[PDB]
Amino acid sequence: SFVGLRVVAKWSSNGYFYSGKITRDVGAGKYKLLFDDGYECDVLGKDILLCDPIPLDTEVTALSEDEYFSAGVVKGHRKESGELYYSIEKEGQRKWYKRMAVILSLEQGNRLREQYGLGP
Ligand SMILES: CCN1CCN(C(=O)c2ccc(Cn3nc(C)cc3C)cc2)CC1
Repeated sequence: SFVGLRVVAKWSSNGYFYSGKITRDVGAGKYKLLFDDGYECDVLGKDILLCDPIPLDTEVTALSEDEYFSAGVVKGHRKESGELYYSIEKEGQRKWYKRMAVILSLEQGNRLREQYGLGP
């Protein structure tokens, strides 16, 4: 019933949460995730945020094309040809970022667990 849903889920290697989809309930409190960057991983429910999109006014981390990142705040959403863009405000200035360029630090993801988390 969670299969096919979009999530933002913790990748254990760096502790950031990345965009992906639940592809399977694999039991033992874990789901098979397909991350948008092509990584298939089994992830604990407690590490999966069922938010699609990440809400307005959330503090997030956004990547540029050259892999530079910094914190910002979600100030908008836009759908184009089935794809989602986020308007992220950094130092008072906004740019549009594709879904998979918006990630959460461990602290930023932790903040959404109570409302959007799976498992416990
Ligand atoms: C979801 C799976 N996918 C898998 C591919 N990814 C990476 O190989 C990856 C690993 C480390 C970094 C560097 N970084 N960036 C931040 C921020 C924090 C840290 C330590 C960057 C990228 C990204 C994640």
